Amino acid sequence: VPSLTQKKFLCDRTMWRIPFSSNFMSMGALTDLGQNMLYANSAHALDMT
Amino acid sequence: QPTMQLMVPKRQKLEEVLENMKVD
Amino acid sequence: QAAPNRPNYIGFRDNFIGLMYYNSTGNMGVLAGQASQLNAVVDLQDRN
Amino acid sequence: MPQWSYMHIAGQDASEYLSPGLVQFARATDTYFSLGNKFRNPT
Amino acid sequence: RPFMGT
Amino acid sequence: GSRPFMGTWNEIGTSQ
Repeated sequence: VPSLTQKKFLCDRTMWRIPFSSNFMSMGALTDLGQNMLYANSAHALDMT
Repeated sequence: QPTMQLMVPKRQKLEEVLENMKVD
Repeated sequence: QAAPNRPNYIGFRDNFIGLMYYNSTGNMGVLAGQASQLNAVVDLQDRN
Repeated sequence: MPQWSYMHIAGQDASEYLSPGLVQFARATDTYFSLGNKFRNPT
Repeated sequence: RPFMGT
Repeated sequence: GSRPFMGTWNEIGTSQ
């Protein structure tokens, strides 16, 4: 009988991550972009939805 | 496309809204 | 009829979580010498 | 043996058939970018 | 050069 | 250098 496909993405027991960094890579622990001259050298507020 | 910024809000003397080291 | 009763296994949590009052600054611990008794573990409440 | 030299079948290894510079790039950048799997090291 | 971290 | 006739790379490399 004609059928329409569905797709879930179940992924549990883990946390999402978004490395604050230039190329999203873990090349260190004190990120290359958390040390820059526009974030660690300037105030900044943020809002995320 | 360097979408440049130019604006850094710091604060005379130049500390940025902050928070210091708690000691015991 | 009858049936069995759904199992309910009770048991103390993994690595005994939630049994040592962590991170609740209202009731923290202290590790200070019998000395200037200033606490040595000032735990935040927003750090888990 | 010039044929098995400039195909790196049985000859010099990677560390010394690169430049004195590209080995530096490939040994400094190996945590984020890996220029180590491209080249052939013969045995 | 000059990069890696440590 | 005094018994190099082992798996080699360009230097007697496989000498450990």
